[PDB]
Amino acid sequence: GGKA
Amino acid sequence: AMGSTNPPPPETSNPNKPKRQTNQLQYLLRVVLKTLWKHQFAWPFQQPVDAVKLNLPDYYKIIKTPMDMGTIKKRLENNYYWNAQECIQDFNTMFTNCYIYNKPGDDIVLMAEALEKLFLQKINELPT
Repeated sequence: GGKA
Repeated sequence: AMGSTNPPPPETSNPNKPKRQTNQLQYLLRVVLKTLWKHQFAWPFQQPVDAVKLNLPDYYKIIKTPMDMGTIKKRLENNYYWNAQECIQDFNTMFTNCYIYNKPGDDIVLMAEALEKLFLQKINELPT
């Protein structure tokens, strides 16, 4: 996934 | 990220800043922070955002007024505040920063929203  | 650093964190003591211990600040620490701190979704917000570790080199390009509950807790414990509004504003800075940096629906944004819901429930009952 990800926080940018 | 290579020579990447985090800014120094926000101050949690300032000897030349006027301080008070109000009934509302005691409740902010006793009720509102102990409640949010224990929450299942508190963990991203219990310390400053570690942009180095999380590999988020634009974090502190976008967020210029960082705030976290680790900071708020130390401030409440060290009686940093003059009044409850100063403290509530730090909480709102932390939630807004998250909504600014991230995008609706992101896990982090759901965590912040759960915590903010809870925040507000508890702050409704702030004694005058």
